Amino acid sequence: PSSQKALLLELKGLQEEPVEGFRVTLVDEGDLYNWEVAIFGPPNTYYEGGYFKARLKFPIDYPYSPPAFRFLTKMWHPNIYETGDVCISILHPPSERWNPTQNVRTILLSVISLLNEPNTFSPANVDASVMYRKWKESKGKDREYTDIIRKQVLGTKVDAERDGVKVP
Amino acid sequence: MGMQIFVKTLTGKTITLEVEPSDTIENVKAKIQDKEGIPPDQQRLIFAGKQLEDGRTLSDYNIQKESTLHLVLRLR
Ligand SMILES: COCC(=O)N[C@@H](Cc1ccc(-c2cc(Cl)cc(Cl)c2)cc1)[C@H](O)[C@@H](O)C(=O)O
Repeated sequence: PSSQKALLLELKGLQEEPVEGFRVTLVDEGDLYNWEVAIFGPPNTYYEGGYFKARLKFPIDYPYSPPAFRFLTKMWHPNIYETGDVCISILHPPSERWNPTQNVRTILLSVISLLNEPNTFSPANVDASVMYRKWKESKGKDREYTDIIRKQVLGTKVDAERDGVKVP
Repeated sequence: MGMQIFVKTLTGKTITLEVEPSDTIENVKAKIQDKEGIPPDQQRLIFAGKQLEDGRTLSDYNIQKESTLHLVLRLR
């Protein structure tokens, strides 16, 4: 099938050229439709020092149909569900909606964007959306949003130690 | 001074730019509009996991000679 060749190619290209702060691996080698994403929060952000885990699941017809992106790590964010599912336009049926030209490198870059600048117009979590808008509008005077972010990050150190990963 | 930086589009295209460390992000998007016609308000530039803010400068991010930025678009 074209799927399996397509996926194998994006894999080698992602491993030969990573997206900074993301690491790509198969859950099980010899299944290309399910991936593990290791994600490292950047320095001088509230995600600093943090280690995060997500999974990608690819349909039989990829890249005709968009894959699913879900966090294993628990994340507080206007565009992330309770389940860990990311709501991002490019994963639903301009370059922000899904079509056969799109690829994984693009999805990742799009998520980084979404981590940096949440979509507060059509959020999946509006409690987090309200809280973010409050944090923003207050020019940092409100610490409620940021305190939550710090804690989850601090928690991830247990995941790193448990996985044997050294956090740069 | 003299320095070039590279900007990668979602299509794989590498755009080469002539810049100064004193240049803001706002006017590097100006640089980009000039070549690609993409309006600066929908442009987003990513470096080391960070989306750079308009009104900061390349120097404040310590972006040195020949660093490659990644472009992404946002309407809203
Ligand atoms: C509410 O703010 C949360 C936060 O930390 N936001 C940052 C952007 C930001 C930058 C990078 C990511 C980021 C990037 C990657 Cl590649 C991975 C992860 Cl987990 C997060 C997240 C947010 C802001 O610069 C924030 O520091 C600030 O100084 O206002």
